[PDB]
Amino acid sequence: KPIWTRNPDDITNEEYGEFYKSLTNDWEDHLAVKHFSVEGQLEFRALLFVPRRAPFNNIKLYVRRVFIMDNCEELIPEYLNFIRGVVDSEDLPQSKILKVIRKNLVKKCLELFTELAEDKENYKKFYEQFSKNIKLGIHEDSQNRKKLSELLRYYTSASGDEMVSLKDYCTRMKENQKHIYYITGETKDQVANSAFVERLRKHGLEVIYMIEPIDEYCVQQLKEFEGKTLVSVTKEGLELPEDEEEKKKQEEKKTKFENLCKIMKDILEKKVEKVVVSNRLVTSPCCIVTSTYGWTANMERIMKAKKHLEINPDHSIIETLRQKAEADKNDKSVKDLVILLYETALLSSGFSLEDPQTHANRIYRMIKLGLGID
Amino acid sequence: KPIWTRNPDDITNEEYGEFYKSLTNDWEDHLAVKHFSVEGQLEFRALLFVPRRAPFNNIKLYVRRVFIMDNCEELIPEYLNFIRGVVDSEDLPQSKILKVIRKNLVKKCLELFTELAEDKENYKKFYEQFSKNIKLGIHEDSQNRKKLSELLRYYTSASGDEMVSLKDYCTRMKENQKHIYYITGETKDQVANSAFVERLRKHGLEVIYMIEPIDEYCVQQLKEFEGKTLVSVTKEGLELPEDEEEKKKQEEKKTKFENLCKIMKDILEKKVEKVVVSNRLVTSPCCIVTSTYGWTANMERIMKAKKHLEINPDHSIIETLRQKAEADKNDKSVKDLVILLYETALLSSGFSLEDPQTHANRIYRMIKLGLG
Amino acid sequence: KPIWTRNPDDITNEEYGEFYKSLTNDWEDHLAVKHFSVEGQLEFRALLFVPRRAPFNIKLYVRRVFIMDNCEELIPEYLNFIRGVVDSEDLPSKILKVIRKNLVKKCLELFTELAEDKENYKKFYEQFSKNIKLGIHEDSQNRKKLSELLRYYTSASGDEMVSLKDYCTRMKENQKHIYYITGETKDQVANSAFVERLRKHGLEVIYMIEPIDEYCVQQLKEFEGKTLVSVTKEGLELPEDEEEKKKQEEKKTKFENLCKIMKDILEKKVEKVVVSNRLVTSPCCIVTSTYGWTANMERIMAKKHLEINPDHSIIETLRQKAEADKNDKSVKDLVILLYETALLSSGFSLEDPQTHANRIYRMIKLGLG
Amino acid sequence: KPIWTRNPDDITNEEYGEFYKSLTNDWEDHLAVKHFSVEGQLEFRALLFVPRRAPFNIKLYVRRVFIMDNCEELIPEYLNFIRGVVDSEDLPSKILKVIRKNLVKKCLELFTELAEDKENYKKFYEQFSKNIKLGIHEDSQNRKKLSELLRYYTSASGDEMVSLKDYCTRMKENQKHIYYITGETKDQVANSAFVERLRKHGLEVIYMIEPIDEYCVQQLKEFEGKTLVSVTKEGLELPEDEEEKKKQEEKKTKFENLCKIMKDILEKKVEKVVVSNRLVTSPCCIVTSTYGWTANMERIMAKKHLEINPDHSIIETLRQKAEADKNDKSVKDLVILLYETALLSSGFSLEDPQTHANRIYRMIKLGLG
Amino acid sequence: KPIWTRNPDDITNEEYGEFYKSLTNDWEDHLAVKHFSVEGQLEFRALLFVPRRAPFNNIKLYVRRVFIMDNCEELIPEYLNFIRGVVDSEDLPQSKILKVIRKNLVKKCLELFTELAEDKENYKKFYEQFSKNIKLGIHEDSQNRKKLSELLRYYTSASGDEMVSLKDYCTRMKENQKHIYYITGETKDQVANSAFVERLRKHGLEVIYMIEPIDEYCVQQLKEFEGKTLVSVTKEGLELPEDEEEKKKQEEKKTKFENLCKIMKDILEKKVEKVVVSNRLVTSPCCIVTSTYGWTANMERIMKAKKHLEINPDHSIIETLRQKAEADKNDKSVKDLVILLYETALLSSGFSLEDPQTHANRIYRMIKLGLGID
Repeated sequence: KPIWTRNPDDITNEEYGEFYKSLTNDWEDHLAVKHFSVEGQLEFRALLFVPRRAPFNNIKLYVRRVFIMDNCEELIPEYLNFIRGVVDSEDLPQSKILKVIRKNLVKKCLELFTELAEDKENYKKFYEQFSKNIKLGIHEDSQNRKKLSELLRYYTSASGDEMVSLKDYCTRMKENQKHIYYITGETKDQVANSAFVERLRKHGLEVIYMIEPIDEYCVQQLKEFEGKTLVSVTKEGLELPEDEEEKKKQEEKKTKFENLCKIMKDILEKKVEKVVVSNRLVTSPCCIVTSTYGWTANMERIMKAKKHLEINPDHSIIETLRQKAEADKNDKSVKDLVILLYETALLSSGFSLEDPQTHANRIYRMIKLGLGID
Repeated sequence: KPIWTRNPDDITNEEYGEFYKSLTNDWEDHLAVKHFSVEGQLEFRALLFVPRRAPFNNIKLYVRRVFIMDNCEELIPEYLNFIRGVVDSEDLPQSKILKVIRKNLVKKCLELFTELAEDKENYKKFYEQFSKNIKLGIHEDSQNRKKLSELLRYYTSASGDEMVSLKDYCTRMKENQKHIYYITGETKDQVANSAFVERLRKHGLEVIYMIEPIDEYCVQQLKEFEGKTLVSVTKEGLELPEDEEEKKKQEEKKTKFENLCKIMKDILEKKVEKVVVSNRLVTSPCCIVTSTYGWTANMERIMKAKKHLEINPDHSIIETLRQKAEADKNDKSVKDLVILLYETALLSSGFSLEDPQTHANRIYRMIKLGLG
Repeated sequence: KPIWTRNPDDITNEEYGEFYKSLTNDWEDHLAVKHFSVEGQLEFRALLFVPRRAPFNIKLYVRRVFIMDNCEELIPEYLNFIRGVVDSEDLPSKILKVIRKNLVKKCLELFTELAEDKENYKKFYEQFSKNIKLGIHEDSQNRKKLSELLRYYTSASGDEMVSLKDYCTRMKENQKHIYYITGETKDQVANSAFVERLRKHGLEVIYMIEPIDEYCVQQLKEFEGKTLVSVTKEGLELPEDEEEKKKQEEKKTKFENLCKIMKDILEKKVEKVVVSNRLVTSPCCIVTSTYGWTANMERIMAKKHLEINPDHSIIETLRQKAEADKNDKSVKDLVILLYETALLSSGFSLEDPQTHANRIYRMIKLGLG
Repeated sequence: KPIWTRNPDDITNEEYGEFYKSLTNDWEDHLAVKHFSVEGQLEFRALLFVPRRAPFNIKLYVRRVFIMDNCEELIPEYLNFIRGVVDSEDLPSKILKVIRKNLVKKCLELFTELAEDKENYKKFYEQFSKNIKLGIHEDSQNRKKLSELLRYYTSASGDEMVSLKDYCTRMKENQKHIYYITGETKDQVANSAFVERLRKHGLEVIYMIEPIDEYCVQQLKEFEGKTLVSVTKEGLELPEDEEEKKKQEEKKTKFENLCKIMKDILEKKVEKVVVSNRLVTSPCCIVTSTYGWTANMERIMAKKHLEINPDHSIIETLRQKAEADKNDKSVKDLVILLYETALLSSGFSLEDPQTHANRIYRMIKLGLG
Repeated sequence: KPIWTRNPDDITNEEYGEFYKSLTNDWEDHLAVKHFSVEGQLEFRALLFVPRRAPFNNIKLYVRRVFIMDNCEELIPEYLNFIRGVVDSEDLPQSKILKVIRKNLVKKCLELFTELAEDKENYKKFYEQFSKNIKLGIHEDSQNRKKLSELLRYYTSASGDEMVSLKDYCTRMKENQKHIYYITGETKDQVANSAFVERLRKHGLEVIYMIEPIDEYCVQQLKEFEGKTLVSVTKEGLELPEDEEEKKKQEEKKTKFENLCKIMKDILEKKVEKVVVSNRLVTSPCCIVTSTYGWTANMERIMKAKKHLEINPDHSIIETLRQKAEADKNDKSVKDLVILLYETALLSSGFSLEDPQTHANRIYRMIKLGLGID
């Protein structure tokens, strides 16, 4: 009799929808249904629904077609709490059999979501509602992390205005390419045009643009996809596919600017840990990166710390400032220029001036020069 | 028999303290105590305590020595909800009886606070903990707003590392000074060294440093004190005491840069409503102020805006800029300059930029100029 | 797609009702519906229903997503019979009050349209007048709009209940005050001694005969200028001639001797006695000060003034009969008899109803031997 | 080591109190303490305290481990002023009742010892008599032990309140019933018409002058055999001579004519009138049936019988004065006057207190002209 | 000022005890105190107490010496909920920093418990109150399972009436001994005298006697100690240190009784999965064991299934019944004897007869023979 005891092949979409509206006092029908039964260990039937709109535990529990409760937070994990429906156990009596029901429900929900994905138009419709939940699942459900990660969709430097899957990112990977590059910030345009992605983008190396704050917490646990390790492009020591000749070309620029690097680190005092030669810049003269362990600019923005300033070996500014500096180490104008570079990189790398008026003053002095005063 | 029924001369702080710790399960004793009896139309008895530490309403109510309840909506308003103690009514056979109690408690609490504000040592302990509540009450409680305002203490451009009262501010007001000037920002240093206070500081017109967030909510309601209106130093049209001579000197500068203001506004088009000759700057070449009607940069940052660019007529950058722009109002370089100045002033005024990359690129183009 | 976001002029009463019943689990449909929207400030839509029967809340939506029902501060407590939904566009403490003020605005709007159609205002008012009155008591900003919904029986009005607007159309040129009385029965108050001279003068009196009425008029102080006055309390202003103003003077001194001598021999029982201008056929009545509790106030659980009738035979006799030779158990027997009888007639309880009953037994014992 | 497992004879009142105060957050110590143990069936210990002031529960331990305080069924609701601890040895629905019955046994034991010491029973009884009475009402198994704790004012007892045991020592040989009255004041009930003949006969009457009393006596039906009877209700048994039994017959027929003719002209107001054996000096009173609500029952919010006094002058006159020629506005005026006066004297309210007050105004108007 | 902010070296035991009684309205003082502070990541001080008696979350939370709450079930795991005390954070503002506080509290509680253990008289006093909690911890706190397992104490066939640690069990292990043997049942005597332990005990191989029901749930997750894997002696395929000669002696008894094993399995029909030759019996003629995965006799007793009947190669009864049976396979008296053996093993191995009267009848027939009737 009750709808969850009928054979799925029999029940129609109108029928389900009606049951759903009736179960949830929702004004519209479900977005997706998953309706199944498990055998042997425990016997149970389940009818699960995905709402059209994300809510701002509530599976109804039955035994032998008799209502028990629905406070049962043990049936599904926090992150799938948007799921709604009934579980009809063919008899439960410790109390942990509930774990076995939970695992099945997650199995099937993940199965449902995969199927939604294979419908490539209108996975949009689920994903724009529930990707926060996916991502939250990746953080805290280590057992299903891999499956959950196949459901993610992102903007990438290759994707234009489409969100693409990690699987697709992988099939486009280059040859010596060993790593999945990502960036986290507030906007697609803000990251696309960032100093950190200039060189990857010039060489056709694809960057995932993670542009929602949950992403910060998500990448914390998403270490890898298809055995390729995910690397942040705003952290120290960006590693990128090396040629037998670039690795030599690098160490050659490294010891070239080793000197200027040492004088720069000297005056920048305790504002920066290291001053290294960059491997991620083309047009931008320098940038600020943060240590492998630590807080990013995006994270300090959410907080409402170990910096490295990377210089660009091939930028005229840096290049000439290597002349000036090795000519006169303690020179008062190199000093204020070094800070001004630093201060500029700070801003354009997502950070926030310790004192913005001293920075203002620094600009003022410079433009006073510009206009030919002093 | 119970302590609150005893006569306040016969009770010692050691005894009051012991009661308080019993009452509230604290590990330390109270900071202050008010034990009073209202006699007359409705007689009742109250023993009130201020804690030494602000907690993360909570008054026990008794009728004729018999406990009734403690979760009592509107025995005191929310802003005084830190007070703890008991009220023992001598007669009771939701109502309007509670209004009488509520007014009495609120009088005596404000009484206690004024008293505490002698003994300067101890007011520091109280205010350090409960400044927020005093302010929260100025916003909500109009019947008491003036008493609440005399309890306020602030860091000012005159005061050093001590915080002073509004009364004291007033004792130092100049001649022809009609306004109390305040700035609101994140830190004392930030505000004390903001472009907005340069000239007030030079003339020795005191400025109040408002550096807590509640202050933004608070001055929304503290309109004036002791007949003198409070004015923000970051909003348009800063009025100053100005001698007959100086006014004539300010008017010359207005028309001398009447032209530069015009061309600057044209270039800055959509980003600025008005550019004006400043009266508030000395060392800085310009700053950004917000329309009187609109809302600030301190406020924009607390969410977790009509602008004026004021320009310093006595500044080398500005006096040089006049010359260059009047020589060619279309010089792409004058333009690049103006936008630089605008961006830098925007940063200096607590605003965040539209696109910190383009601003950075500007800087770079420049620092590549003065180098080859 | 949901009903509250559909255009109100498309939606029919069977649909509203289907929705109402479905929202509330009522078996009968709603009694009134108000479906409006708001713009500018804060855009939102509301669908509010008035149930047919008094009880003893509101579903809040943001962008068509359910948030909560409980929401303690959406309508004020006196309008909590109202069921419905509010759907907000832009809502991400201080702004709920913006919603609360609009919802109340449109409820009162609804109630005013409801009042226009008499052949059915009855159905509303019988059920929720208590709420209106509780409204006047607790809500100051709308006290005025709320009192125009009040309906009362009056001296002028027989079996119907009329409005204060209505009362006012019937006021007389000189009349500055709206006169009311509080009691337990329509009959009881209409035949009371207080109304007599007012009625004789053609000045309408409102019969307030719910207990709630006693609590409501604490705060309802005026209407269209005019101030309200109980007829059971000391000091009653009454439009007076230059002629009658001269004549009310006569009595307050002719009977002043009696007024000094009557309270003299009634102390502990009643405190001060004056000439009464509210009396025609009755010889005395107790009025109840201004601070002091009234006979109907005290009932739902002190300060009595005896007012005697100048032009009454009983009073005129008992004047000169007392004035010369101020004693004998008989002059005392009647003065006590006037107090007690006046005290029951004004709706009070004698401490001992034997001291009164035995007195009737003395009066009846020598009515025949 | 904890106090409730220590031997009661070691532990001092300062310790009990220190414990009590610490248990309850009272500022003053306990008023009574009962510390007992139980064996056999189910071993357990209890420490129970009686607070000095009435409120407006019990910590349960098993093997010295805390379980819960709330425990809804440890003492019955009427004994919920009692604070304390119960510590059980063997407790691993049906057995809590075994504890509940023992705790009540020892509470009543405590209250009985409390009553032995008069120079302090006052302190208990003033505070918790309401609870005792609520006990009689709800707890049948202990109704008897509970009524021996009841203390009342009586006709016989002046300014003191006595027990029913005490009442019984003063009963007369022939007396089968315990007579009580319910009213609002001691004075009010002692001077009431109902008590007159009982008092004259030397039969003690209990003055029950709390409202709660009205509710309590619903279920308190007897004591030491003797049954209780209200003096404000129809049919009052009274020890009678062979002589007086013959004489009460005279009146019930002499006045039967009047009894037929009096109810004839009082219908809607009162239903049936008989000769009264509760009256001496008063001429009439209303009694209130057996089903029907009484004047004091109706007060905390119908079926009245007029009982007239045979040996009264007013009644004897009004007999033959009516019998021959049964009319004139005067015979009616007095019969109505007897009803109303009898109705206020019995503690009722007239529908309109003007119909009565005007009648006094007719009687007084020709008491002098 | 407050006791948890004072230096432990300063506060006395009387002082702590008093604070404790006052914090818990407990009539007696604490059994143990642990009082510490953590630095850097978050700063906080904590004062934790162990009660004398097991209760039938309640750490009080403070920030900058200001009370916050105590419902905070995130501060310690279910199984340590008997712990009572205060946590004073030097400022907490997501909300998951709580995890970092939790880990510290568990670290320290486990540290406390270890110290209690090193006091070898009067660890009794903690352990008899809280071993259920230890064991519950082993089930569900996989990260600390190893440390938690060092706290366990058991009766063993070697220990007499002392409870001993797994570490001690290990230092007594034999030479080819690779495994920690245990048995679960209701009583020390019931397990000591069980058929399953006869041979281990004859050879000096030590058996842990697990005699509380939580043990059943505990061994479910306690796979190993010091790299030695725990094996149940009531399960199929007891493996025991093999000599170059016993392994041969076994396979020799195996094929000897291979025949009788097949006829026995034949009549015992679907009551038993296998009938094998035993390797755990000396005096007892046979016994019932249950499959590696499955339910034990003890577990079916808690439920208010795959059996193997092992025969004893050296028991006269079995030995002669191998003669009788290979002489007459389908003989009616061998049949009823085979069941009677089975039925007896069922009872003495913790199980419960499907039909006890048919068993009774079986005995009756036998004793009717005994008395010489039939």
